[PDB]
Amino acid sequence: IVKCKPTSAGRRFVVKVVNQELHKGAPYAPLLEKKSKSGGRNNNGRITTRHIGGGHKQHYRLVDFRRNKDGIPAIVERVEYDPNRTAHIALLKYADGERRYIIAPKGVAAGDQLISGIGAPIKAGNSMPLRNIPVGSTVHGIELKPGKGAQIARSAGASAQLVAREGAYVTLRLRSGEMRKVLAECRATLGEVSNSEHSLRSLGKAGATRWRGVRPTVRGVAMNPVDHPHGGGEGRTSAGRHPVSPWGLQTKGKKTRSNKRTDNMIVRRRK
Amino acid sequence: MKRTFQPSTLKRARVHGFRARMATKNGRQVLSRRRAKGRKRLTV
RNA sequence: GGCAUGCUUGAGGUUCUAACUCUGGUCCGUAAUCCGGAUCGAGGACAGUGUAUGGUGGGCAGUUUGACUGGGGCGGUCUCC
RNA sequence: CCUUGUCGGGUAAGUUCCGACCUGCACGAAUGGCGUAACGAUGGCGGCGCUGUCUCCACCCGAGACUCAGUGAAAUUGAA
RNA sequence: GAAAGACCAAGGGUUCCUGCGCAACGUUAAUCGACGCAGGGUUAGUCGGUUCCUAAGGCGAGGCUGAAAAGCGUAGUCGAUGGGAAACAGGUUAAUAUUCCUGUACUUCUGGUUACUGCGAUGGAGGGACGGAGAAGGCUAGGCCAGCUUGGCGUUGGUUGUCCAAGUUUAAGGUGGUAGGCUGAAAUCUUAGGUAAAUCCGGGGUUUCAAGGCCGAGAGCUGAUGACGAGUCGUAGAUGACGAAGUGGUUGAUGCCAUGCUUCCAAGAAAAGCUUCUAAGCUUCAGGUAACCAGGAACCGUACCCCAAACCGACACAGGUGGUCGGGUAGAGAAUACCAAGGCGCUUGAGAGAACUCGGGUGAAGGAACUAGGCAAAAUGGCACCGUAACUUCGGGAGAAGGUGCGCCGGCUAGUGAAAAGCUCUGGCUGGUCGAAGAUACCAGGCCGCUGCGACUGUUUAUUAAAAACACAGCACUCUGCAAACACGAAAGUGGACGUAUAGGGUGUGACGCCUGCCCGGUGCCGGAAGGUUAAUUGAUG
Repeated sequence: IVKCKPTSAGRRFVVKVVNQELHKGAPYAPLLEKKSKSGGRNNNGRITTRHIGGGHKQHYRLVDFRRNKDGIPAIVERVEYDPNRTAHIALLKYADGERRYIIAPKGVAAGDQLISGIGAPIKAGNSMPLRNIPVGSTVHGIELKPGKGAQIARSAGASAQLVAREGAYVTLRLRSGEMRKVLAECRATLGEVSNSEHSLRSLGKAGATRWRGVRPTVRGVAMNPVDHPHGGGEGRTSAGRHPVSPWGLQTKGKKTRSNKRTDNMIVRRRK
Repeated sequence: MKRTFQPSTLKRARVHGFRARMATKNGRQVLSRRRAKGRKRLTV
């Protein structure tokens, strides 16, 4: 993590994250495919999600989440950059070829973990079911329906903690603060996700956000009464309604969960 | 300067052509209405 | 008074699977995993959906906001002795 | 608001400008409060160079205006 | 003369060329015409299309959803601005040529023949197949110089000359495998993978050897003994024949090697032809392998305009319109000044030389006194060296300010290549000299001191407002545990996102530095249930 010298008006506050562990140039080619840019537009053609557009060409990488190979020792080749994600991914190699990308744990550059219904059991990077692990451990990549794949604790530097165990349900405390009960045969992976040098970065200039795929936002007090309920005014007005979405939704604190189907699996709400 | 009509034959046929009007349901009513007035052309 | 147990019935609590549910897994139609059908896995009389009813609702719509007046706005005045 | 408030600076002379007083009709802290190098086809003042901007205009060169041949409009109009 | 010249794409639709005309048109007259009447005129295996394959996107059998219309979408088949075989030189025309003609080439397909032989998929592998910036180079087109042929002898003063003018051309393809780049190679057994299989790829074991091998401009040789050639000779006006020199030295690109190379984050298209593997089939005729003569390559577009009087603007309208080519002398330069090729004189002219209007030139003595305001004009402007302030986020401010030098003619010293020779050029500091004036013309910074507001580059009211407005990096608050909050949809479903709280929506403030005080009564949200009132639904009793 380096600082930049103020040579220009853009370079004054750029904070980079450089890494020399990353493999310089190539992706492995059969694990790579085409991805198109949406613009934030559904099949009616209209903008649903605002402030998206532009950017750069990207290839989607088929990152493996199931880890269904069992009893095979896998050996890491190298750690690569992945553009549609905040973590680093690793290239694996099993005992008989069959290379494959996974989310990289804290271990890097040819360790050899073992992916099984239980084996070699404890490292960073061993996948094994959630009943055969000690309490108080830190895991990541947690399935919720068995066979479906990792859904929770998957972004950069993220993890969860085991707390309790009884019956079919193995309770864990999420990164947010919510404590879920999770069914016990869903697999998970010991350790933490690789790139934690990511909350320490600053873009510096206005055109740095724009070549990543985020389009300018405009405030609601600088519009007309026809466009946004904060509306127009004379001079700078305090927008004399209570603060509200452009569709009429209260925004400074209003509980909006209404699922009413998964409420049994939650122990404690996030506070 | 730039006037509001820049011509092309590929854009004209795919929007206002016959196989474009005949494809939808409104356009087949545009064909019968413009035919029964008695015009010489039907496909501008 | 209650005694017992019954007969029915409300309200609450727990559990079970067979209804419904699965934007789960693998077979089949199929050279497709959209859609079905078969089987296991999860939830389970909840969710969800009809119909009757409470609440919130400028998100949206149809509309109303008088006259006299030494210009009309402000003020004063509109009936009876 | 009263107001060209009062005091100092700059000009021969300054309702604007700069520095202060504070007696804030009616400043004030994320409708942010006070500072701030570099950047403005940004607002306001002052200075050197420079000049037909100006005292006050004089003269020269082209294209029209004027005369001759060809073609030949427009708005307007109760009647003179 | 970086177009007012040539050429492709659109678009137009006979405006192209020749006879005959001049009423209408053309801002005037017309014998002239992009104008009337009558004929003429576009030649393809290779150039563009069609045929093969796909991107965004469209339509979509079956299928779900919907009062009806219809909506969405799987198999599938359409859609280039991209990806897939092959040709250039010279002659000819009133008007067409990479199309006809001569000359030398290249690619693909079919029918026989012959010598044989494991053939086979739409399915596996391999390949095709790619980002920005930067710098080393290596060539080449081109341009000059010097030779060499044909012709000339003058501007009056000089000029058989160490002079003057012109010309010194040549392709694709062959052979060749260099500058340079990438790359370990070979044998041999074996194998939880390549949704079946595989002798193919992937992984593993041993062994031998230094590496193969794959790409690749361009030079030379050949194509070419030929064509072309100033001219010459035979209404010789038009033509027929002949035709000399055809070479060396330098300087070269923004053009090819380069789809390379190094580096940086924002991590950089698909699919087919092409090569190989096998399944079913296999009858191993068929099918494949080379070799060989034999023949074929269908159909559409080819004229003319194309920074324009032929297209978009009602016009023969100072406007608008994507891409290639682009010589000479000075100059860093595709800027600017004069010119070559090539093209044009802008479809009303002639006078005379009033006021006043427009576009310009010089000015006595003053030098903002003008005015809402130095608006406008004037001035400044190059390269080299010297020199440079407060202030600061330590980069900057800053080419701050401000100053000197510069022309011609002489003395020194009028890269290329044998692992060595001329020409570009491998210096700078000394003299003379002519002018009011040496960046002598076009070309091209006005500078400094205080202060308001916004950190900056940026964006905005097409056609009276470019800002102090909107954006912004940064900061905080809050909602969202995945079939997510949220949005568009009667619904099916799609975005969010093939993402998972270091994430995703919403609201305010707006880099940086020092900081952000008290009030929970009002209104809103969140938390709590004890008690009060309170909806249909039941229906005692009178």
